[PDB]
Amino acid sequence: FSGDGRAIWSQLFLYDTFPKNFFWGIGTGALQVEGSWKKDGKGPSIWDHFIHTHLGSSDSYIFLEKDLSALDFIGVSFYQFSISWPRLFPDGIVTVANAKGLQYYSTLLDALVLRNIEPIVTLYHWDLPLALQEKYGGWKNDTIIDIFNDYATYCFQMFGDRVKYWITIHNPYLVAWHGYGTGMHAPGEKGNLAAVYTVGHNLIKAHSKVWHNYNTHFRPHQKGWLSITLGSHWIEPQRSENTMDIFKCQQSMVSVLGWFANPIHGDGDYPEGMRKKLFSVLPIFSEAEKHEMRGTADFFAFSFGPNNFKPLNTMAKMGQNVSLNLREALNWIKLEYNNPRILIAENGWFTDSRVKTEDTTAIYMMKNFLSQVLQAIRLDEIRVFGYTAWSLLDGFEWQDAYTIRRGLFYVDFNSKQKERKPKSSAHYYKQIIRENGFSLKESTPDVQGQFPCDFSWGVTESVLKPEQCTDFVNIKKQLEMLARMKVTHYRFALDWASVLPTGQLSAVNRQALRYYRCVVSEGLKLGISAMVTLYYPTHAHLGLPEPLLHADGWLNPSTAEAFQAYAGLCFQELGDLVKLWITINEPNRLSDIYNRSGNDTYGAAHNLLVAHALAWRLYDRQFRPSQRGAVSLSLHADWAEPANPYADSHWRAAERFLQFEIAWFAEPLFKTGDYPAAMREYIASKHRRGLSSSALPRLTEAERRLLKGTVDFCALNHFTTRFVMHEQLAGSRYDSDRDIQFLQDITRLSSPTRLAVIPWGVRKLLRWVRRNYGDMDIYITASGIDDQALEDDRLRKYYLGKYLQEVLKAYLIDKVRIKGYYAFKLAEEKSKPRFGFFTSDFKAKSSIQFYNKVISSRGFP
Amino acid sequence: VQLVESGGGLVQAGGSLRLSCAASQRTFSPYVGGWFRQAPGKEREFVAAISWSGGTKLYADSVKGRFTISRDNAKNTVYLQMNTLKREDTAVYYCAARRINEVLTTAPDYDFWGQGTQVTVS
Ligand SMILES: *[C@@H]1O[C@H](CO)[C@@H](O[C@@H]2O[C@H](CO)[C@@H](O)[C@H](O)[C@H]2NC(C)=O)[C@H](O)[C@H]1NC(C)=O
Ligand SMILES: *[C@@H]1O[C@H](CO)[C@@H](O)[C@H](O)[C@H]1NC(C)=O
Ligand SMILES: OC[C@H]1O[C@@H](O)[C@H](O)[C@@H](O)[C@@H]1O
Ligand SMILES: OC[C@H]1O[C@@H](O)[C@H](O)[C@@H](O)[C@@H]1O
Repeated sequence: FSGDGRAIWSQLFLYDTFPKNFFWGIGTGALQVEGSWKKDGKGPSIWDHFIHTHLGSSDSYIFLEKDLSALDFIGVSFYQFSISWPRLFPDGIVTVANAKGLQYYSTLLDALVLRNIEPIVTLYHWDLPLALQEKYGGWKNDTIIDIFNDYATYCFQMFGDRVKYWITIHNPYLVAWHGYGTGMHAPGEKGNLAAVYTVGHNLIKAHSKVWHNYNTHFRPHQKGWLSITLGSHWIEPQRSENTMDIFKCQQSMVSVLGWFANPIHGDGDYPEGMRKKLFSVLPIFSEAEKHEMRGTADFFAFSFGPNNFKPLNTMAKMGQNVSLNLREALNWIKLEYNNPRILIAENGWFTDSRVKTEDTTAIYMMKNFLSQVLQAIRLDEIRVFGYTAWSLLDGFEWQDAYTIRRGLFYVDFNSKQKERKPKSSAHYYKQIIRENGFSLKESTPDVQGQFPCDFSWGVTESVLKPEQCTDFVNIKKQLEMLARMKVTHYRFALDWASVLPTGQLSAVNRQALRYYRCVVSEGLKLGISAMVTLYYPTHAHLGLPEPLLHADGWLNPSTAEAFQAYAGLCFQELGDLVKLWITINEPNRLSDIYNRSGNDTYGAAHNLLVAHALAWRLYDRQFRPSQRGAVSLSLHADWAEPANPYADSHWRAAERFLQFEIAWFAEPLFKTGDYPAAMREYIASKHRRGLSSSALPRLTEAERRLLKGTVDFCALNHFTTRFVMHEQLAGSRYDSDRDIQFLQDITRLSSPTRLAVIPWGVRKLLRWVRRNYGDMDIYITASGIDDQALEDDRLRKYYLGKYLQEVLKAYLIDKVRIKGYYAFKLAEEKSKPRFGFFTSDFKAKSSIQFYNKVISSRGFP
Repeated sequence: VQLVESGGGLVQAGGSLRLSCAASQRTFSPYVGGWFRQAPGKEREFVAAISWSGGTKLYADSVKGRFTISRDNAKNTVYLQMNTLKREDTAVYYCAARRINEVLTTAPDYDFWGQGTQVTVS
């Protein structure tokens, strides 16, 4: 009831699919798309006169077959369109009907029925016959009520055999408000306060008269439904939870939607606040009229698009903040008007007219709207039963004319043929309808089976600061945590500066080496083997010993020689116990430290590459024969998909992302000893065309021999899948040279820090790795997700189960040589994102038992 | 539907009459109410018609300004108020009904007809 909506201003969402029998559609309005404004006896409308005095169409009237083909491509269950009143009755009164206009709409309705497309027909989408404006004053004159009912009666008689869904008026708020308040819409009066509310009143009474007409004379034998399309914006308090601001949001909504919806869907009178403030000009419903206004709509038809947000004077905002939150608007409707059945009769946004077919932003607007609708259905139990995408094709957009585009199909208005070319949004919406929701195409069923008996089950930690072995208190708590898990392997990182404070071996800190040796030997007593990372750089902790840092760090090739000496010391002091080594963690995501220029990023990375290869060759010559372990490095290896999967430039950007992320280091070390060709060619071209000053330095034949073949296995840190689009960026930094922007996909599960849970990404990655680098042994050395929960971490449990299914699918089905999985990470720190299996107070989270269960079963047998 | 006229009769020139047509329908639906008139041996002549909700009314030019057509859907009745009657108005008056809500002026457009009632202006 009135006021209940004010409450709206005060887990895991695993739904992709809309209810069975959800009704998918698309809409146009006659003025926007028909053209032929004076062909075949059509009379002029107030918009024809308004365009000709205040301000090449889609030509649907002559290209009806091209529109029907577009509908077939999309695959809608319904098509919403309006009848042009002056095309049927040139003078509005029901004297002789224009025969060619009747034939046009009749042919359209027949063609829809033959294609199994339900028509939804709007009697009035703003094109009042000019003759009625000039003779009577249009909606200002209440003789319009019988004149409009006469027109509707004819339409029920000629078309209602074939039409089961009727809309009387599209968005009456804008007819009154822009037609007579702002002057932005036909007939273009501005400031006429009395007319604004007199017009609103005759629109409401006309609607009600037509409803009773349909209800008594046509519904018994035609068995359809009739409503009216009410539009509104959404709004949020200008101060976050201020009660006076919330009170004003309610008033903003009441003033736009309540004005027409309280009489029709509510108690049958205008809202109380409006009656008081406007008791002046607001006409009065008699008590008999109130009982005849309410309940005159068989469902709630709701419009939510750019006409209720732009221009800025469209609504009284009461000082508050406009918002595109469709989910909240639907909840307000549910509260205010007592849980009605809802058709989304118009929803969409717009682009500039220069956007032709690649409308990425329309896809992401639709993703957001559709995700909000799905939430409203599933979480809020709002009875949305159908959805009208707007609009079918580009047309005339009112005062904006042809400077914006709203179609799912592109139309070149300067060509004679006006061919309807499907935009990206058309392909996307077509797939929405096919899957009745968001695509499952990349998801496969759970597989049954098991990992090898010698699969490495791991957990990861980052840098352990050094503190009998039981002396060190840090070690006790690590053992208590590992003893609660069934891992066979533990990954942790040393602190180079703790081991070698000066960088020189003559000044080794032997206490630090004793601490790390205790971690390993105590772990072995639990039956857990160590994988030891020598160097784990982060944005907060570069990890270099101070004298190397002040000698220019990784821009000084001497830093690589000092790393070789550090590595040898660790092999000597730990390598009888440690058989798995990572030289460097994610050197390819340490381009955030030497971010000055691209040349800096590429130069530092070159020295990191040399560091790794020097340590690897030292190990291979001097320590492998007596120790028989294995050495590699961990590559940051998120997956990438095109943001817009219907834009060829985004498929190229996805492959380019993998080139700059993974092949950058994997090509030299694994395969050729040199940088990937795609990356060097791309940077060169951007340099050749004057846009970047970056060069990827050429590698001597000697340096290529040093680097090639220096890994014993492939180690990958995989967390998520990024969605990427091509964009020519400015500057000569690393992120500029790769020409990539990122989008978040609202339709997928994600974490408090926006990490997307895309389980099939890891399978695609493992294929890409084997396709480009051969049948190497692969370890996933880090995999995980932050989760806000402190004990019942359901997102981590979901992540673990779904990603491990895809790993096992990579193993059983794709035959990838996957040898280990290390979960990230053992414990979280107090004010960092919560990746830990254990809380910062070493409390166990519920995902431990799930991971133990998978380890015990060796998968999902 | 059956249509039944009444109100005809004999009136002095310059006088006035009110004809009415009551419709009875076994499936009550909307209709256009029409009035035609016929002198003996002459063709049937359009007089006035009215749309279902009364927004459209048409009149023959010989009758504009003198005759007024109206309707009361609750009573299923269409009314013809005839003022300033002339001798040339003497005729049999026929009410007529057309289902499609489109106000037309020729006899073949009307599906249903009353028996007719005599109007005599002496
Ligand atoms: C509500 O609206 C105003 C915009 O008019 C927001 O205030 C602005 O906040 C941005 C930062 O987000 C600043 O750059 C602007 O200078 C602010 N403008 C003014 C006039 O203060 C406000 O944050 C919005 N959102 C709320 C209140 O949640
Ligand atoms: C409505 O239309 C008729 C025009 O014939 C007029 O008599 C009446 O005053 C009009 N009312 C308005 C314009 O409010
Ligand atoms: O602590 C003993 C170690 O000291 C270092 O300074 C030397 O370089 C090593 O050769 C030696 O094993
Ligand atoms: O590190 C494992 C072994 O390597 C040998 O080459 C050392 O000289 C041994 O003393 C040591 O046990």
